[PDB]
Amino acid sequence: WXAXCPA
Amino acid sequence: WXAXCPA
Amino acid sequence: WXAXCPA
Amino acid sequence: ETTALVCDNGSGLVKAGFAGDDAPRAVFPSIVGRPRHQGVMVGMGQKDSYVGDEAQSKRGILTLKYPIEHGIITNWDDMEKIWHHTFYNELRVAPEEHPTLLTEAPLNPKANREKMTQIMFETFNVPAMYVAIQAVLSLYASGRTTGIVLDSGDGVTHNVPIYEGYALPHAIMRLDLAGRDLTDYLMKILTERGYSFVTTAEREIVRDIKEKLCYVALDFENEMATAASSSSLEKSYELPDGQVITIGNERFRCPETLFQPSFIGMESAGIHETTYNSIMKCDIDIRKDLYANNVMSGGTTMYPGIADRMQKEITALAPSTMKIKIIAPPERKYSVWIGGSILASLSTFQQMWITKQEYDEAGPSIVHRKCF
Amino acid sequence: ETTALVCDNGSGLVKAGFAGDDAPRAVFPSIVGRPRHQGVMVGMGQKDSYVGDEAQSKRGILTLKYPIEHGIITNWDDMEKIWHHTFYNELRVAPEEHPTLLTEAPLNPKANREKMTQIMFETFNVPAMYVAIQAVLSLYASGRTTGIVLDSGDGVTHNVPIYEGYALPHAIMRLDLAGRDLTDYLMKILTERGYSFVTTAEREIVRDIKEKLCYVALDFENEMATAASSSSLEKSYELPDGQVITIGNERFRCPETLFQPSFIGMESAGIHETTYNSIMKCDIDIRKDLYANNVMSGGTTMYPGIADRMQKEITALAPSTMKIKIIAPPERKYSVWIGGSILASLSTFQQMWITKQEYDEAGPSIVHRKCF
Amino acid sequence: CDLMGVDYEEMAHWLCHRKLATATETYIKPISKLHAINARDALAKHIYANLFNWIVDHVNKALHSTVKQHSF
Ligand SMILES: Nc1ncnc2c1ncn2[C@@H]1O[C@H](COP(=O)(O)OP(=O)(O)O)[C@@H](O)[C@H]1O
Ligand SMILES: Nc1ncnc2c1ncn2[C@@H]1O[C@H](COP(=O)(O)OP(=O)(O)O)[C@@H](O)[C@H]1O
Ligand SMILES: [Mg+2]
Ligand SMILES: [Mg+2]
Repeated sequence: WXAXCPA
Repeated sequence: WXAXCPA
Repeated sequence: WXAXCPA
Repeated sequence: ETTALVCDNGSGLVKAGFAGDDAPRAVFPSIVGRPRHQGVMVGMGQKDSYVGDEAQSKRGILTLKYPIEHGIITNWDDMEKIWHHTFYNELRVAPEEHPTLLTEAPLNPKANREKMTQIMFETFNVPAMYVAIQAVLSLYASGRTTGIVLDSGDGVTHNVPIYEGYALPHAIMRLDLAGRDLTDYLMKILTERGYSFVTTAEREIVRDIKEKLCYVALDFENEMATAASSSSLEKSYELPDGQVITIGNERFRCPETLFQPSFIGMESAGIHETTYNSIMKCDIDIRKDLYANNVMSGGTTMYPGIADRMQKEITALAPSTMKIKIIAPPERKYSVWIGGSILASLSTFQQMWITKQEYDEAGPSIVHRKCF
Repeated sequence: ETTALVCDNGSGLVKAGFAGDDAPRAVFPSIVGRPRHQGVMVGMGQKDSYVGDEAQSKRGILTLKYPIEHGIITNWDDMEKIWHHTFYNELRVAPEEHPTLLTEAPLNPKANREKMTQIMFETFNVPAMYVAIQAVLSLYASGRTTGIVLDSGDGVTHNVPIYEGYALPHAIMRLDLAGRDLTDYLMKILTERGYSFVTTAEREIVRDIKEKLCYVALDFENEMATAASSSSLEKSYELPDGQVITIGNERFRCPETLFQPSFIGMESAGIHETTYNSIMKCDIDIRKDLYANNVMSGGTTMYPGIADRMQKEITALAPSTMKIKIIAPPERKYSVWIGGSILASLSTFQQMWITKQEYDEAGPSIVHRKCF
Repeated sequence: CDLMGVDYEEMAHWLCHRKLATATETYIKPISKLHAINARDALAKHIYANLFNWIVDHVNKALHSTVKQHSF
């Protein structure tokens, strides 16, 4: 992703 | 180890 | 060689 | 007519083929391999990077990257190689001829669709495009108009309630448990028995142990006692090199983390309580039809006994006058593609495509306008 | 085209010829003899020192030095005489005309290549040069791209795993058991039967007893019992002067030290356990292809029964579902030269040469830059 | 072999093996079925190309004249 998780 | 490596 | 063995 | 392509990027597998076919022409892992060792021979015909069944075949030499994780594309230069391989080598068709249909998990980043669109029109020059929510397609596949859909592949799981073709966006649940996190858990737990797996090329071994050996317990704590007391449950598997491993009470512990994400340290509830809470967010006139039409979809739902375990543990939550049915067709690993194959063949759909003439005027943001 | 020279310095033998030939023009021992007695006659045409087949012919008058031991060149003024003899007398070709290709055991001292390069450009004025790992060439010779190679000459033994032309440097094993240490053992053991050999000119006799009479037992302790109980195994050899010697259970004891280096007081494991451990250092996806393509190479692997003994004693270590094959072609004593002969003929290779224009800019250290 | 007047055992041996020789030593080495088929078909192509060049040399012998050719 961009914040919460790593993707 | 028992598989993935020698130990 | 240079150390361990003679060559 | 030029038939449209259906290309279910998913994660971990690419499924592609022509609309109106009943199964995809191309099913290969969405994986890009680059060689890590020094090449020593000369004239070998060295090749920069390998896609799919090649990277699986040569995997011992390679580092394997998945460009999509949790349904988000994280490396576009890999992904575009995967599409290039899909159109030109695997389907052997020029995508400039006829439209293309693509599938995405709900509620993921807005920019992912814009990039997919920009790549499809700019580089691949597709005449028209659309993107469709996977869980909607699973209903087209299972032949229904009213459903709640537990769609769970590699990367991502989500619930979408649909009543008579009206989706209920406020009730859409998304969860990031998936086959890849069952695999990484199976790696961290097999170590208990001394076996060890540290590289991607053997992450791909654990991924196939999970597929053959694992199964879901109808009730967890009694089978945990059983297989702690009698060894009769344990089964053995030959690794590629010829070593035999043996797996016992473990082989039901990894798929059961779908029902207890605490095992991998997530807060959230399992697939059963997220399914029930998604039904509870729906208004009360439709709950009986949602309880009847629970549809399993995607590969992570393939474990033996996941149907009966779901029906049990939702019946433990539902009001006892209701009736609970879990619809788990054997094709279900492909149902998102089958649904997109029928969707793309409908004559009514032909208006829906985003044509290049529209994109050239509005830019890639047109997706948010004309898609869901 | 100008064909390149291929000159496999090895140790103990020099093998040289033109690229694209199927066997070397020149095979002579890499040995320099100097006369030790007082020369008494006058006008004889005495000559300071002899190279190769001369020093073999006149050996009773000479002291014989090998300039290479354990694949390391230990006397450069001998070695340069050997190269001078190779180019000018034996091949009868001026090396200034066309490129030269040279072979080296892996993992040996870094300065050996720098000196070889410096001598080839400065004195012999070769237009271009390359140095190539012997065990890589044995695959070119045996017609394979995936292999593990037990290459064992005089001086040095090594295993190199290669998968589809990617070498696995972390798994390269080198061992200093060799034909010369089997020879010095055969000298120290023949003393049991009273025969004695103390000088180089008769070390060269023991070196040929070893070649004709010796063989490897399929199982050691039963043949040791047999030939201690029945004399039927013993065979006899005529020394140069006409004395007959007789050798019994001994003639299998010296080559069997390849499998038990304890006999000469080394710690390390034999060639079989180093082969298996080299496979074990390789990652588990490739081991089945390594187990199938075991390639014997170099002269010390010529003993009768070493193939069947290897296949036995590796099958004793490998997982029993695997299949173990030892590839021992009859040419194998020359396979490093044959491989270098084909390598140097590849049109793709012509870029690879270290040209003098590069060397004059980068200095002799360019080898580490542009070679393997 | 009955047609060409050759020993069956020589053709049967040499079709399936090939001979290496260094000046000191020579080895008879077996070859794969693939290499055996490539060898057989190369021998057939060589017999044909030579037969062609021979028929063309007899044509030339029938067409030549003894006078010294000044130009052509
Ligand atoms: N028969 C099976 N049983 C259990 N798990 C499976 C099975 N087949 C695939 N999987 C796992 O599920 C994931 C693949 O699901 P899939 O539906 O192909 O993903 P997507 O459709 O999102 O590309 C992988 O993690 C794989 O290991
Ligand atoms: N036919 C044979 N049988 C057994 N030992 C041999 C045979 N030929 C050579 N040797 C021994 O092996 C060594 C020569 O091996 P070789 O492969 O010629 O060395 P290199 O290739 O490094 O020059 C010598 O010690 C020689 O005594
Ligand atoms: Mg899926
Ligand atoms: Mg050698």
